[PDB]
Amino acid sequence: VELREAQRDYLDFLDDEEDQGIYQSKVRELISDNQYRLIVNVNDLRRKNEKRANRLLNNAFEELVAFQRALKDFVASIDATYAKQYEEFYVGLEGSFGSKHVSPRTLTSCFLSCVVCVEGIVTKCSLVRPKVVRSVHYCPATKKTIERRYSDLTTLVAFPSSSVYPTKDEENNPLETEYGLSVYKDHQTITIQEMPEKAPAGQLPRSVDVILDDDLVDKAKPGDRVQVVGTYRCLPGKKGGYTSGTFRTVLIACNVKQMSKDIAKIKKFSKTRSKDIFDQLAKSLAPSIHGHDYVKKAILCLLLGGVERDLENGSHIRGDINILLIGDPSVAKSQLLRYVLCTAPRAIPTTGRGSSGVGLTAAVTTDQETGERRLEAGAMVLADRGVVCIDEFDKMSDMDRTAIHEVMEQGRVTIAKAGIHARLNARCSVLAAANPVYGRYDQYKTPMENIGLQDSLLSRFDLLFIMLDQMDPEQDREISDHVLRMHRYRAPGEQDGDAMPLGSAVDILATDDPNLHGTKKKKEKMVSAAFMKKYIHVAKIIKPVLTQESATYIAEEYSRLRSQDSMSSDTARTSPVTARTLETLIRLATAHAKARMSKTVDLQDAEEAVELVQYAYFKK
Amino acid sequence: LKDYALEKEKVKKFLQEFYQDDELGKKQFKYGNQLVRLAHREQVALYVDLDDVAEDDPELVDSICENARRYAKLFADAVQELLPQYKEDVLDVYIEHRLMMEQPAELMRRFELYFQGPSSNKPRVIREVRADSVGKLVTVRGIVTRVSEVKPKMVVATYTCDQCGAETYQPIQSPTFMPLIMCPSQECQTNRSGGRLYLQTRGSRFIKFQEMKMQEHSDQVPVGNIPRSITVLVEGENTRIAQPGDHVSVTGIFLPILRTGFRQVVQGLLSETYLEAHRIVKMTREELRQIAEEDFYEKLAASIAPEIYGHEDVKKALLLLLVGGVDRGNINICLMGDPGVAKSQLLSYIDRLAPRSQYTTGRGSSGVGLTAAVLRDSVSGELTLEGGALVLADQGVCCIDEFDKMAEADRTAIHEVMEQQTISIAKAGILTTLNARCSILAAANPAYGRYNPRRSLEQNIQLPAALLSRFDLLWLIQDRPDRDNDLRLAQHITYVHQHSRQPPSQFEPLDMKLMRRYIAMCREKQPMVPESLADYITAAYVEMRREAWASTYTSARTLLAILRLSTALARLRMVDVVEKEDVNEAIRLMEMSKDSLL
Amino acid sequence: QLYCDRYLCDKVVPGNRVTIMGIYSIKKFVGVGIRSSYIRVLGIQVDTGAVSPQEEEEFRRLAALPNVYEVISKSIAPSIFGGTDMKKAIACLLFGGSRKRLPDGLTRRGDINLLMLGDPGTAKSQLLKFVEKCSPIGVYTSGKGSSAAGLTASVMRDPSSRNFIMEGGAMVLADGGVVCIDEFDKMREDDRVAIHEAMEQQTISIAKAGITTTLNSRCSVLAAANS
DNA sequence: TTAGAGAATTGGAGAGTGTGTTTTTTTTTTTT
DNA sequence: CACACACTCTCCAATTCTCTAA
Ligand SMILES: Nc1ncnc2c1ncn2[C@@H]1O[C@H](COP(=O)(O)OP(=O)(O)NP(=O)(O)O)[C@@H](O)[C@H]1O
Ligand SMILES: Nc1ncnc2c1ncn2[C@@H]1O[C@H](COP(=O)(O)OP(=O)(O)NP(=O)(O)O)[C@@H](O)[C@H]1O
Ligand SMILES: [Mg+2]
Ligand SMILES: [Mg+2]
Ligand SMILES: [Zn+2]
Repeated sequence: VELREAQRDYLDFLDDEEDQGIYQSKVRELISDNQYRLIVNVNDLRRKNEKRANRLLNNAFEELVAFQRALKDFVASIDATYAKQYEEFYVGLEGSFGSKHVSPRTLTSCFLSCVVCVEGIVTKCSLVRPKVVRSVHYCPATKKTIERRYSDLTTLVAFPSSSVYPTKDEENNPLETEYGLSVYKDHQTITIQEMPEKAPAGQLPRSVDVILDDDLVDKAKPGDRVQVVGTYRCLPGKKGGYTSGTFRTVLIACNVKQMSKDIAKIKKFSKTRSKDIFDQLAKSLAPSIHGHDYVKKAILCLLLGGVERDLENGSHIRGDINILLIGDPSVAKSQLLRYVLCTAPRAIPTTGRGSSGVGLTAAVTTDQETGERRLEAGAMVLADRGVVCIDEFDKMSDMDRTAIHEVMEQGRVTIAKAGIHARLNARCSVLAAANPVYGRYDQYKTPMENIGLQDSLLSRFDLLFIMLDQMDPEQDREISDHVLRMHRYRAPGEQDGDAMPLGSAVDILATDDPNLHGTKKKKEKMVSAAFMKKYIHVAKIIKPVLTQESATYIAEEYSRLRSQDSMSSDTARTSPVTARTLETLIRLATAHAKARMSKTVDLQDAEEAVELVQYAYFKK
Repeated sequence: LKDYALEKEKVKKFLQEFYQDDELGKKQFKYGNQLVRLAHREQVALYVDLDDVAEDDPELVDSICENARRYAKLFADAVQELLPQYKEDVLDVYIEHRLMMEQPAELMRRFELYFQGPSSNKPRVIREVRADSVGKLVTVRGIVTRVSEVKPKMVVATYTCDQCGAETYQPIQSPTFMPLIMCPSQECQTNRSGGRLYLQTRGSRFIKFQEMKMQEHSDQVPVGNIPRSITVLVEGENTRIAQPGDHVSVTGIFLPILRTGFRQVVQGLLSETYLEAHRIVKMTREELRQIAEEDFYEKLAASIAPEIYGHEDVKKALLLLLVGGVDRGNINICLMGDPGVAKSQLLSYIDRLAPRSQYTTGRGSSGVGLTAAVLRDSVSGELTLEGGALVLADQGVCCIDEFDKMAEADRTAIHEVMEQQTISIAKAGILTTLNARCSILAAANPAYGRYNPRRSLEQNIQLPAALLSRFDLLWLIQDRPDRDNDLRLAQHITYVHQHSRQPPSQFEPLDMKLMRRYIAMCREKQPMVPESLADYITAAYVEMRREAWASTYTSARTLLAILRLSTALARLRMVDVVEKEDVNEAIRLMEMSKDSLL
Repeated sequence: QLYCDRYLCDKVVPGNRVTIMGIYSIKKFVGVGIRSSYIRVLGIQVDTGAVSPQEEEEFRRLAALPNVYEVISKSIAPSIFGGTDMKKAIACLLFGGSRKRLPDGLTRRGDINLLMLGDPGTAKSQLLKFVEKCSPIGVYTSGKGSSAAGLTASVMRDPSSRNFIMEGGAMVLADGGVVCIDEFDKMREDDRVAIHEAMEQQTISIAKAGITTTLNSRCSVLAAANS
């Protein structure tokens, strides 16, 4: 009875035509785009009505139905017929929610019926299924049509309606359902898990169930790091005539943001200002790790990648670049993997002893929303159009590497389990790290015996690097100097004797608030990590094309490499040069062209790519 | 709102009055003609096109697309009411006798109507079938993952009463129903006669019913997602159009499955869905003179994989593999090499060219193996056999990469195929035999590194001789540097990357459809050997065995191999008797395959 | 079975030793007249992190006095004669270095890993049994009694839900503490391989049964072995 | 004396109410 | 939950008891 005042407040807030026109413009954009939820910033609601903002965040359900009714009134005033074209117009909330910013761990029972913004990683999603909200029925015996609304505990009003349809009797006559005139909404359930690094000590990551409706269902898949704004509620699990107090709790989402996914003109100017920007990016790739320049260049090529061809005959040429690092203990292989996991979009960690062929590809699991079993994606399927980092790769079982073979060879994985027979897309770059046999590389043995992997598997990697703990005194001097400098570093936003805090939630707005070189050092103008992330994100899309001169030089130098294999030492060749090496040359030249943002693979790209191949094939 | 009686009258008007000038301007009333055919029972299914409906009422097309089930019923009722105007087996007999009793509309209805979807509607993917499209006519593309056998679905049940001799009828809509027990007729109820009802399967209307499951095309799925699936329920003449592994586009109504009883309270307002299928669509003498040119053998060998230079005699052997010998008959061959030697590329070409084929790895695949496998489909829980590379390749050729890396189960399965061309598999502890007569095209690696000719093939490739001797030809695709050929190969690869196509080769490959026609009519020829050529076979075989003994993988299977290859070349020549050139070709192909191995 | 309520939730974690004050009672939803029993907790006492100011003054005095290093070394395993340098190494292990997160996001471990190879009957196992007792978080394992899953993490099907769930091994149970692996040489090679990520990167990356995560293993490995 | 019409007693038919409903990881022993 | 066991409860009517005529 009292909610008309709140509805008046929200309608007054939405009618921005008087002062700034922000939200009337947003509603107009909603009408033009044919959407039916408005994205409202609670910061603006605070600026115009602090009282109503506090009430909204602390009394979420009643306030939200008031807000949605006000939005329906406003969109009707702007365009009445469009207001009739949808059952109801939702509102999704963004901005800063104060103390309501939580994780799945800190989302305790005291947050019930409040708007909360939960940050976490998606572990699983149920299949989208329709949900009836209003069913229309027709009586042939009466030539009359009737309607019934439907609600359940998930809906904001939360009354449980009877599940069944009117069936054989209205006016004691048989009805039949008008499915077309009825209206259904999409329904999906996901599970948001705590960020694994932020758990306290030995506690495993906790999780919270989330319910998506209508247009939100597409906006999250497993492995995504998301921020979900919604209302927290308990669902009573009555037996019928009896219940235990234990109720499961869910988050009915009103808005979902991909917090890790995501201006170009300054990048396209920087590629002109800089001289051979590939070198600067490669040097600035992992600042904490000294040396390994060619490996860093190869990793940058892996990050950028070639362009995947589709041929007129329907065959396709795989565009991803696969790198295998083999080397002694303590030569930063694991650290290079960790940097790639931090810097790249959708990079999946994996280690040889802690993974299985099932977990790498797909597993049959029961969806508890229904009980039916479905495929749940493994590591390389999650890594599609991304990277997968495999540490301790020499420690995998052969049956587990059978899974990797198809992924690397064809960019897919074939599955035949449960009721499903399917070719899943697993188009990912593999960055594998391994130790040689006997732990430490043996100079008195051939590379094919230091490398315990089979030649069939090794053929699938574009580049194979052997990196050794050579105890040269000058190299040791520079390495130790860099290591001790890194260990001496302390951040500016940290006191002089602090131990760094164990993880806790520190994100307090749905969008980042502080919105290219490093400033400390003089030599070579090191690039910052954020700019490198943005530049790689832009440069991956350029898609350059071969030129006649670069093609000619690649062919000539490949022929030289092949003919050089005639007299090259069979006892010490890293890997045999073949057409696969030529594919590697083309992909690396394309990646260098992407780094330059050139749109044409030039002779410079060919020169750098074939230099990298020469180093990887004929240098330790 | 809608006045469905007026809609029915407008539908009658459309059916009566539409014409489309078919058969080059004859001004045919297509729907009147089909109404005559339905009335005469010479036709049962009527696919009305909403593109035709659009040409006189777009609003009616919109109403159909928005409320498809209602308008399906209205169109069917209008057609049934109009059949007497155009009316110039067992259920027919029953309808005749019920007309005699008159002298249950759904029972007397002996036709079916479907909407062929309008071209303005784009064909969706399965993932794009949102909840807003429930109860609406949608067009969906996908791969047919699995199809059930055709089963009878009760449409109108018919009962007879023992005491009062009266027929009673029970129309069926839901997937489940209550069968009637006691007689409802007033002469039974008022007399309290205790009469009961017996179902008459003979005099009750069934319909063909088939359940299948579509699945997203793999190259249309979003990046990080499992392909989605949709259950499709198929009725009447739409049944048996689809098969597993087929690519289809289905026009149908997206509807919810309304379960009964305990599942209702469990599921609540949620519901599973199915697609009610209305339409399923599936995605030379001059040429014989070109074939007549005596170059045709080498012309075809050149047309085989111009992307690969050399190995022309291997290409000829591959041609004879696709041709096959006299019916035994499969020319199984094996070609070993190092990784990356263009061996996989050659096998991929044969898989693309061949009409029935498969391409797989000997190892360890997480998919269905070389043998078929039994899936569970746990929403139903009914275990069903599916796939198997050998089974899917049955009448054709199965290509196996890294044959050396096969498991022992796979090796025994291929051994069984080589022996008797069928395999054994268990569904639910019980087991069956499953048929596969495919030719095997095997590619294998050395056990370690590049091939060394100083070591024998079985010791190098690490395969048992019991399997390795089965193949008629053994080739070794060795790769070594060669400056000009490497440069030519590099120019080819660079052009392929630069233009996404093969460069011009100073000749035109024959069309693969024409090659398929050629090998088909070739395989339809059935040669036989004369006795003089048998003597020639004997002399050539004994001399070849002298050479093999002096340098041992020659036996009676060698004589049978050269006979198979000679009959294959006789088929290639398209003549029903072999000749000296056939035996010469077989002998030299075997000899030079051994030379390639040496 | 215990039932914790309101502010008793998350007052204790697995591996802790507690005294529980509560009400022994039946659950109230083989045989007929049987009811399952549990304790309704109303008081938790950790028998052994919020220090009192008096304790903080004592700790500051201990840090301030000049011979605290020798005092700690003498305090470690006082029943064990000799081995003073090994006790000093154990002191360094117990206090540990400083974890550091560098500008590019790479993290360096502060934990110190200490192996004690040597002759039998030399108090190595007793030093491990002291460190398990003395460390704020401490887990004692026998190498021969351990497995790769049991050390790092196990994936098992939840019986009541049919999902696959994670279970913390010794290195997860000891996160923020010390793992005492006694008779370390008796492990099979494939099981010693499992701890390589957790010893250096201090993480346990898992990809099994469709669940894919990176658990934390910020712990020190103290190992004992014979020749 | 024997048989049919009006009144009294008890069986049970029917309505209402309450209740019941293969597929992955990890271990262990033995097979080679 | 909507479709089946098991039990209670209500009023209809089926058969006998008693009075009268043939
Ligand atoms: N060139 C280097 N610059 C900086 N730190 C380095 C360098 N080489 C090794 N380190 C350090 O050595 C430690 C071990 O690095 P890590 O990546 O595990 O080496 P690794 O090559 O993977 N050896 P392993 O894991 O035993 O196969 C880390 O703290 C690195 O930072
Ligand atoms: N220096 C010592 N001071 C006191 N007790 C000692 C000393 N050395 C050995 N012991 C005792 O010897 C017994 C065995 O000690 P233990 O801890 O097993 O040594 P250990 O080297 O680990 N044995 P092992 O497992 O065979 O290598 C215990 O009772 C110890 O207390
Ligand atoms: Mg490492
Ligand atoms: Mg010991
Ligand atoms: Zn009857």
